[PDB]
This record gives sequence, C-alpha cells and structure tokens, in this order.
Amino acid sequence: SDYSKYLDSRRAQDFVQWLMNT
Amino acid sequence: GSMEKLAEIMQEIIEAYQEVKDAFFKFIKAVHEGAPEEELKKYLEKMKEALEKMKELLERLEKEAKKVIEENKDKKLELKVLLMLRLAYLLLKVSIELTKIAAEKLGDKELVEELEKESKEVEKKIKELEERIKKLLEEVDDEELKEAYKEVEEMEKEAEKFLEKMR
Repeated sequence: SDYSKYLDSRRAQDFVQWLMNT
Repeated sequence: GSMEKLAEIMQEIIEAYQEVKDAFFKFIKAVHEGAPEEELKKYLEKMKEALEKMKELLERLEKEAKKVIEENKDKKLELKVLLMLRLAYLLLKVSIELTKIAAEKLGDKELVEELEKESKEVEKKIKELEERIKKLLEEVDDEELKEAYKEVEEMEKEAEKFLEKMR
C-alpha cells in the first residue's frame, strides 16, 4: 500500500544501467 | 575510465541509499512495536552514517561529472551525466527525508535541524540541475534521453508521494 516501485534500489540500478547505455 | 567511474560511484550511492531505506523501515517497524530506544537510535545512527557516505559520494559524483563535461563538451553526454546526478540527488533527498522522519520520532532535534539544512541544499541543487537539463533537452535529439528525463521526473513525484505517506 506504501511500497513504490519507483523507490526500489534495483530499479534505480536498472535505470542507471539503461541511462548509461544510451 | 571516468564513465565507468561515474557508474561505479552511482552504484555506491544506490547501495548507501539502500542502507538508509533498510534502517528506516526497520526503525518504523521497531517504533510501532514500542521497541527500546537503544534499538531505534541504532537504526537512526545507521541512517546517519549512510547519509554521510552518500553526501561524500555525491561530492565525488559531482566533481567527476564536471570533469567529464567540459572535457567532452558534448550535449548528449552532458545530458546523460546531469540525469545521473539528477537521480543521485533524488536518492539523497529521499534518504535525508527518511532520516528526518526517524529523527523527528526519536525527538533528535539537532539532527532534524541539520537534516533541514541538507534537504534545502539538495532541493536547491535539484532545481539547478532541472534548469540545465531542460536546456539540454532542446539541444539533444535522443528521445531515449527524453524518456529518461520523464522517468526521473515521475520518480521524484512518486518519491514525494511516498514521503508524505511516511510522515
């Protein structure tokens, strides 16, 4: 109910990895 | 090289963010049970030590981002690197506000004061970055990066919504 996928640290890792590989 | 170094620092920032989160959620669980204050204070100390770590890593990220920019004077690389910085400061902002919530429950008034300063400083740095990033959006023609900007924007909105639900 409180959990946000956007606060997930793995998501942040995947977002960095995506952003870095653009 | 420094692009690897940026990613490596980012990994260390995300890892310290995770330590803040882990400590905060254990703190909240403990405070709702009525856990003894030494355990609550342990988790607050763990958040503070990880925050200190993140603050230093962001200084390294920042001084490394600057060298990569200006050496490259490339718009797409600058936009990439500012969006990484934009993400790292969001994670720092969340980490500050979570520690502030714990410090407030434990009544640690001096830590709350210091975290107030840190959150306004990160807000100010986030707004500076938004200004530079918005300028580069005009200048780059990579919609992948435009989607990446939209994503971190939606991250901060959700993070703010999450922070309001905690306090």
